[PDB]
Amino acid sequence: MKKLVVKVHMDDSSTKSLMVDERQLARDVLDNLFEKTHCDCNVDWCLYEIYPELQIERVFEDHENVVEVLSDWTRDTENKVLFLEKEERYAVFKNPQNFYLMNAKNKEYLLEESFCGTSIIVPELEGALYLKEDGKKSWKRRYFLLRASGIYYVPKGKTKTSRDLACFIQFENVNIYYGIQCKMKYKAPTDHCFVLKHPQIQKESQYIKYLCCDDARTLSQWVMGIRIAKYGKTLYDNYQRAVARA
Amino acid sequence: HMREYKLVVLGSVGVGKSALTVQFVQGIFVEKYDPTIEDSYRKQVEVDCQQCMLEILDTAGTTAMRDLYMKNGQGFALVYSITAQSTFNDLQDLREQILRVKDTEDVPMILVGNKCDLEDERVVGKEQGQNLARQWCNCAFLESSAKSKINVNEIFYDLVRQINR
Ligand SMILES: Nc1nc2c(ncn2[C@@H]2O[C@H](COP(=O)(O)OP(=O)(O)OP(=O)(O)O)[C@@H](O)[C@H]2O)c(=O)[nH]1
Ligand SMILES: [Mg+2]
Repeated sequence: MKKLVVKVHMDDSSTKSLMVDERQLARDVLDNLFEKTHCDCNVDWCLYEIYPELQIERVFEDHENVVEVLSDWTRDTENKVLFLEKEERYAVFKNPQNFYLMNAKNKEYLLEESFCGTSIIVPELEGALYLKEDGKKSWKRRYFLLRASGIYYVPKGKTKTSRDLACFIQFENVNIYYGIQCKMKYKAPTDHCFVLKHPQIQKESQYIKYLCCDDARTLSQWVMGIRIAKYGKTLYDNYQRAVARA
Repeated sequence: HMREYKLVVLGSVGVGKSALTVQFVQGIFVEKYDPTIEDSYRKQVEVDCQQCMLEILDTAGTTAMRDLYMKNGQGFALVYSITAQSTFNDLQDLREQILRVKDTEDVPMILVGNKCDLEDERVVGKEQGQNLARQWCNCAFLESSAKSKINVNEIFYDLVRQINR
């Protein structure tokens, strides 16, 4: 059985090195950290990965296999695992009315409709984002639509469909990260940026997609929406498992 | 800026290195045993009327990795359990490693006989610790309990005081 020592960093720069075998999910590592740190065990605590070279970062989802995620890291990696509170991670489950555009009863009805039926319902999110051109400090404003399988757009000359929407990216092929300092580095119009990247990519690549949002709210909407689309019912189950530990 | 102090807690498995550290840092007694690989803590404390930033390395009980924290460490707490003779006997070699790595005999150090609340299970009499301290040219020595909190703060404060001198 593959074993891995994982150094977990806390916000105060304290650290705990844990032995993580190949069967452990983020959920299991979190349970261990709750015991070791004596924290309050609230649902916002998470594992968080940082890539200092690419300057991107993301929450681990609780069902992810930790050894598998870290297996993509290079031998001399600068990457780190942090244990932090990230209140955006389950934002839709606390306030579904903020994403599916309220009292407890109606929030519950909304989540049942969205996650507990035969198929998940993804928020009906669409809007303009700035897309970085490959290898250039240049951005193009484009209209994008969130769907269960990926991000779509209307091909130049054609509009609302149906089976004529072109796919920009499929979610099975990427993780979603926050982009840090994209304004300074790449002349992003704002620092409200998200990044879509295959898990394996550890350095600059044309295949990393950089999306800039006009404001913080738009960024929050897209990150939450994409996570719902990508992880679906699993994300809901992760939330229920987390509430049970709080 | 407040001064930063790099402290290292050393000793054989199960002596209470982690329990002492967590009691000091968080005021919680850790009852469950989980062997440490490496934990580090940062805590601000007042020692002799000055604010101090303590970086505490809580080490594994059981190489090159050991050499590094000895090279980097400024003060060392060598912990044994009063209930286990072997853990006391193990400390001589650790001391020798530290002094060799530091290339000096004058290294801030404290000898700690932990689990002093377990008086009915005592195997290492206090005179053994006192004799060892004497061998080590009057090394600081305390008996402590992570469970009762006895002499917990004193361990770390004394190291700070030695580093200051
Ligand atoms: N009664 C009593 N038990 C203690 C004391 N200090 C530690 N223990 C217990 O002894 C066991 C081992 O303590 P740890 O602090 O985990 O031991 P350690 O030196 O960190 O061990 P390693 O990390 O494996 O080197 C735990 O079950 C503790 O609760 C103490 O002062 N009194
Ligand atoms: Mg320990």
